[PDB]
Amino acid sequence: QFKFTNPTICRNPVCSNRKRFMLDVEKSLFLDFQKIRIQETQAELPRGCIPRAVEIILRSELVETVQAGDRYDFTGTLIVVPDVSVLAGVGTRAENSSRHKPGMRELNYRMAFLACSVQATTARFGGTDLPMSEVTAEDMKKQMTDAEWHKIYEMSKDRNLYQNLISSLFPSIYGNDEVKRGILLQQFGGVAKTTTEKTSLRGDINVCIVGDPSTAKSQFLKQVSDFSPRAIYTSGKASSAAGLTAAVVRDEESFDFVIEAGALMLADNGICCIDEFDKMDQRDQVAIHEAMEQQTISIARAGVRATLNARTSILAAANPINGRYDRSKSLQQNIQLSAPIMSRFDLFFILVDECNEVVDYAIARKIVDLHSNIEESVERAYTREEVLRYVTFARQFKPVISQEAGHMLVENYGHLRQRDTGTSGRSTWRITVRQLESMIRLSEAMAKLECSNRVLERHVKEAFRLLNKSIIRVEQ
Amino acid sequence: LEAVIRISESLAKIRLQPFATDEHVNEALRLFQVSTLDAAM
Amino acid sequence: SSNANPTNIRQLKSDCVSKLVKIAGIIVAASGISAKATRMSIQCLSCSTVIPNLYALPRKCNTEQAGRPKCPLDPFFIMPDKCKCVDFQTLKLQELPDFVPQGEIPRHLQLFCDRSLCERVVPGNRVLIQGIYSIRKVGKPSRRDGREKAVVGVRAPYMRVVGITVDSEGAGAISRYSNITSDEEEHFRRMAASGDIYERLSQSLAPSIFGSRDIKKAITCMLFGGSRKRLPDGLCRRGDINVLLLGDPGTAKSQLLKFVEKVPIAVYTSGKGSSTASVMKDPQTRNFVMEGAMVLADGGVVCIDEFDKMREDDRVAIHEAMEQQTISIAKAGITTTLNSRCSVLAAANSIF
Amino acid sequence: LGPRTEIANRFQSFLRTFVDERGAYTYRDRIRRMCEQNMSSFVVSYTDLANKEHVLAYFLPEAPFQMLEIFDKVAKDMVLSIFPTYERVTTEIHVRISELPLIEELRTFRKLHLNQLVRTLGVVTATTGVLPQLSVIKYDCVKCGYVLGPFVQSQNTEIKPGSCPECQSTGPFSINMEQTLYRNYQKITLQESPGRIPAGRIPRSKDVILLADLCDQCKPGDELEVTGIYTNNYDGSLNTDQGFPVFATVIIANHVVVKDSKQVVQSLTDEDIATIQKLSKDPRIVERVVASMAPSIYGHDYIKRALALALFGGESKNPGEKHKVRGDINLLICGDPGTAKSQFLKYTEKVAPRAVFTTGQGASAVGLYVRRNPVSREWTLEAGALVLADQGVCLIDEFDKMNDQDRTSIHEAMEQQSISISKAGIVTSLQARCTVIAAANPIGGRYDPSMTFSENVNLSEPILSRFDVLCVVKDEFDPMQDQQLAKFVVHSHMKHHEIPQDLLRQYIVYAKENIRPKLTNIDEDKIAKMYAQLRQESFATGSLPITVRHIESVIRMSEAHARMHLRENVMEADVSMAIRMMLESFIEAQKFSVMKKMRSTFQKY
DNA sequence: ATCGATCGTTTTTTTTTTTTT
DNA sequence: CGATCGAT
Ligand SMILES: Nc1ncnc2c1ncn2[C@@H]1O[C@H](COP(=O)(O)OP(=O)(O)OP(=O)(O)O)[C@@H](O)[C@H]1O
Ligand SMILES: Nc1ncnc2c1ncn2[C@@H]1O[C@H](COP(=O)(O)OP(=O)(O)OP(=O)(O)O)[C@@H](O)[C@H]1O
Ligand SMILES: Nc1ncnc2c1ncn2[C@@H]1O[C@H](COP(=O)(O)OP(=O)(O)O)[C@@H](O)[C@H]1O
Repeated sequence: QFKFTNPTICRNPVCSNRKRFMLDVEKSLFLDFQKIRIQETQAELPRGCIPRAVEIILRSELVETVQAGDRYDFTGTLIVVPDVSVLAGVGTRAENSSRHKPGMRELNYRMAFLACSVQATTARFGGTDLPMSEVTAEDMKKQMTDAEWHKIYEMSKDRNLYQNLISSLFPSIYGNDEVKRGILLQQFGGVAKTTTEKTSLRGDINVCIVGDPSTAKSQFLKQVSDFSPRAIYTSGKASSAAGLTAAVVRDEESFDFVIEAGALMLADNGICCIDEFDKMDQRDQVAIHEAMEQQTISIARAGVRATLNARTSILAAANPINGRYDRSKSLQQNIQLSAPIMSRFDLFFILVDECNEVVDYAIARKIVDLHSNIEESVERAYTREEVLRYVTFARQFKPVISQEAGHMLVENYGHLRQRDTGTSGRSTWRITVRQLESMIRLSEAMAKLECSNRVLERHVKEAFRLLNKSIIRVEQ
Repeated sequence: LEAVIRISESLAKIRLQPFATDEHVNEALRLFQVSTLDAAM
Repeated sequence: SSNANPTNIRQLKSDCVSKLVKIAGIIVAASGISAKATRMSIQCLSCSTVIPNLYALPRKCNTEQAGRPKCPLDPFFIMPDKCKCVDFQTLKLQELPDFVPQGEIPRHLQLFCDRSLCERVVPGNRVLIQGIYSIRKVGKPSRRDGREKAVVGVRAPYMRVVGITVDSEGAGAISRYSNITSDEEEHFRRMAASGDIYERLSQSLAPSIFGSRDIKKAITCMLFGGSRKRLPDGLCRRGDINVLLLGDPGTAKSQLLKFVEKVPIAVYTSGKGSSTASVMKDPQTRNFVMEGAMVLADGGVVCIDEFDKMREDDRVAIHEAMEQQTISIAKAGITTTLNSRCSVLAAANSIF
Repeated sequence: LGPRTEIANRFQSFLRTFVDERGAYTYRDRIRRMCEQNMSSFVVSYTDLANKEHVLAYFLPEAPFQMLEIFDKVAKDMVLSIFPTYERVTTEIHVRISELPLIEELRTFRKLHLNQLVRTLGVVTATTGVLPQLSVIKYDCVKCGYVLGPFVQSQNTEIKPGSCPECQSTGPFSINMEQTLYRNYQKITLQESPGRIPAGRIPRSKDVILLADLCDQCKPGDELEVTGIYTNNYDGSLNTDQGFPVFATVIIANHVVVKDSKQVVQSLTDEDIATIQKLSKDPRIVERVVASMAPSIYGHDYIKRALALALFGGESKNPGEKHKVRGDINLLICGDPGTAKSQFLKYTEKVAPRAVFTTGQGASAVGLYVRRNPVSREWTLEAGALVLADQGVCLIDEFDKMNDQDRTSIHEAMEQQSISISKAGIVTSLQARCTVIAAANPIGGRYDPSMTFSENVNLSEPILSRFDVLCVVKDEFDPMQDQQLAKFVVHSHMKHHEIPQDLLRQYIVYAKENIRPKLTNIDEDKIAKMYAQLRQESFATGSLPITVRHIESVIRMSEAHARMHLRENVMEADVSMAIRMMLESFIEAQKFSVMKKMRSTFQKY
């Protein structure tokens, strides 16, 4: 029983009835629980009173699967709570005064609550062996990891599905068709080699957006939080540098100094992009200066052997000085920023604004199918379910390079730096092997599109084309 | 002066002669002269 | 006493207990002078209460000659007209600067005395010791201590002294007492009689250093101090002496100040931080005592560089002390204008 | 019993029967080697145990207590029987294990793990100091005045028999402070690492016990692997209860292992230990050390060799009472914001014995100045990390854009190798003998022409004092080299699935630990002419106050070379190699007029 | 076994200084 | 206010 009592009278003998034996921790009955607290329903938010809180307990299998930010469905096992002592309960007190013929404890009980069921809903994702809405009950590597091969083979076979998929997630959107094909490679896998104890080798790639105002560079990403798993977004000034760091404490709660987490920092294998990269203070900026590349970072002044690590890529939100791309100064003066991050970012894709009437009326012609409340969006090629399942499958493949363009990426890169042998006279620019690294995983991912291993020289050529795009796009 | 007096005092402390003469302290003169000619410019 | 060998605190262990020993450490601070005695009488029995250990007080009355109306349940009236009195001081001990502080910090130990080894040790000194390693409390079984303390049996350490002595690092312990002999003083005065002592002493700190001889004709004159020629009015004209130096690095300022520490009493930090002065609050009884650490130059001297490289929130109490030598205090309920005669040496670094 | 006697027999017919290492087993002789150094901490292999007899994996968890006891009993009955000479000093034994195919992270162990075989790791935090407990139960009678006697002790339980010399009487008693056995103690408080958390919330922790043999090895923030076993205080106050028992959990250590372990460490293979002296004395081994720095870069022999020497070079050479000269150097490469530099550093750590990781923008250089009270529960204490890692390394990256209030602060420990603090309830001091990582970033965009260096990055006058291994990743384009290295790169990207790192680790443990070189007069006057070559060729052009530290770093290179040879003395060779490298560098960091000492030293060269 | 006379029994506090970013 | 402990 909860109220515990070593004292027992006897079983067989007439013997001691307060003098006990010793204890058994060896072959007897034990179990586990924990204890946490809960605030008032955010679906039931009235006025006046506080968020009245309840006590809560969990049995064995329930354990370490509760977590901050989550709503639940309990049992209704409200309790008489075997409490031991309390004040202010000055009601009447009783106890059994036995039969007259020819121990005490003050009684004031309090409340708590107990529960033996959970459905931690709104916090449930499931990878690919979960059968979705659209499936194909077939045999595969695993249960449902690609058992829709019956279609995913088809979604991995067309030479048209590249452009179709480029157009299968921007139905409500229209702009250039280069980020519409490049940005997915940020979400798409990289390299994933199986190699040495040299040092951590990376899969992910830096990614950027710049553009003039009111171009819906935000709406590219406003959805992305709703889109991907692990990859929830807010701004950087949406918190302090208790975004990167935790909230720095100088008062005693447990051991008086606590900075052991952040907001960028808990995005493990998802991206938590940010907006407004130009006016943010140069603190998290120089933190990111190495936290993106050398994803193994430390602090001082409060460190429990500080060794933290970034894991994913990024999405940028620059805007020029004057708000316009007035070609009256160099890019280094157009943005007034540094070099190495303009090279750390191996992919730019700026979105420039113009004035031609057909464009804007064509946009309003998008709007023709934005409020036609039946048919307020455009046609598609590929449903989302199959899309994300193909995405969730296309990683588990071991991409490879043995290709003569793999042998003669030396050739394309020698030409890359041959044509870029200049970029030094008129407003000099800088070439660097991060570009090669990025092209490498870029070409590799471009073949990971193929649901195939084993890189092909087509991917190098398109990657070379795209790098040429980005670097000549950097041209003033 | 209130310190060069203590330089004389240190000298007499060393040789233990109580009463110190100004030749004993010409040495003091030439040593703080370093400070003088330092902040001479 | 003996000359056997000094040990190290890292080995003072359960085997080394209740057992005589020898070490060599260094001193930090130690208590005041409280009290202790050996025996006393009680009116209830009128016998000087004799003890082996340096408490049980049994039941029976001994004012039993009251008829049958006796006085049980421990009625003991301690009669300190009849008690005794010895001393008690609680000396202290830090470990060495070379004997496992390396990838760690140095621990230390607290001590004890009875009768004549109070007024014996001022802190910041190098000791040779014979003491003994013993406890104050006792017990293994499941009477487990406190609230969540003592899995089994942990009792506390300390040592008492049986025959402290001191050190002779050249003159390891020559700071306050005088065991020096007439030969020594003859030596002293006959070197003072020697009129070739000062220039010989210009070459005492630089046996591996070249140059800076006009520079050094008064680097030691700092040490001796002049005169605290005080007067019946206030004008206690300044006793001790102070020096400045600053210039290009690569010229051996650090080693020189290390040596001026080396050669009776002194300390060295430099910037970012010896000594507001320290008004703490006693974790026993919660009273507001004053540890108040130029006090540790109360006749010694000080050397520092890094006047330039520490901010000015902490320069002003020391801006001032070294014109009047009176450390003031007005903060909590105390107005104890402390004082101490320290000098200071000032190295620096000019930007440009 | 018949079978319950065979446990010890299995140990006995194990330790001299299961034999490997090409005969002459360890536990034939490893125990002898334990008795030799007076350790009494013999350690056992579970791998080898299973290679002999698998049976004692299931006969353990029903009571690993009694397994360990019934082992160490065998160690005594063997040792004092064959080494009765031993029977004075300690004459008591217990054994250890170091093979458990498991890591239980924290937040992983529950009621099933009760009182049985365990492994886990974590991080140390603040804990107790150094104390003992008791070990034996004996009191003193006072009715008859006798001794109660010594009595058999249970782990935390009373005995109280009536038997005693006092006519087996005297229920009451008193207790002495001697004639009884003692036992050291220390505690730990284990936290979990900041890498393997559940990614962003508060961490967990439980406490751990170490015992008399086991103390003064740990420290706050140290690396660790321990078997341990799961504890239970059997009652944290059962009664009419809470809504919950107030129980707790500890682990008691059997075998602790440090996972840094920066001492001379490894056992000896029976023959594969002269791995050194089958090869280590060749003349070509001047450069074979370069091939194992960082297998990453096509070019850059210079910094390769510089870090290669300075990883194990060093000499204290404490002269009489003056000071302690250096186990120190500050090599510096001020290169380009983005040439691969921060990767150069990591292999250093992955080989070298000590470290910590820190990047630029550390603290204000104070560190996480305490006053020592039992208020605030001890007001936690440290001062930096050169306090926390001396005679080793602890890492910096991307410094040059950090608070000037740190570039101030670190600017003594490099050379005086001494700390000294104040500004608390204490003014104590502590040792900082280290070296320094470099890893900074230039200013001016990327990197300047041969135009002067003081103009390339702007640090103040009284920091300029010290300086060392001056290298720089100056860049200009060669397409042939671009082809060569890029082949090397893609080849590096083509490994999917002379020296190994397997060995030279131990060479340098050995080299900077044991052998202790010297110097002798051979040509030490030539140094003066070359210093004059500085002062005469370089006055106000380049010669940026390079005083009498780098010169002595000359000696550091020479001593470094001979320890790379295990030579302990030398001829013109090592010193002239120092002159070669310095002659290259100080031509490196000039103007288009770049050949000053070049023209000056074709006669030297 | 029963009653009665024996034994032994104790808990209360809030706030100020220097330190670090 | 509780348990020990003695005899009736
Ligand atoms: N003239 C000299 N003769 C002999 N040794 C010297 C000389 N100058 C310097 N050294 C040695 O060089 C080292 C100088 O380090 P030190 O800590 O003195 O630097 P510093 O001169 O104090 O510079 P800073 O004041 O900038 O710290 C010392 O170890 C010293 O022994
Ligand atoms: N020889 C080489 N082998 C492998 N990688 C190379 C080589 N040369 C350059 N690199 C690549 O160049 C990149 C340099 O970025 P790194 O992570 O080294 O930051 P960094 O160069 O230290 O920049 P900063 O110190 O300015 O932040 C690395 O990814 C590295 O792999
Ligand atoms: N091609 C497009 N598709 C959908 N919406 C668009 C498109 N072009 C512009 N818009 C609209 O223009 C607005 C752009 O504003 P936004 O760019 O988010 O402001 P800011 O410039 O501050 O980021 C968005 O609300 C978006 O709805």
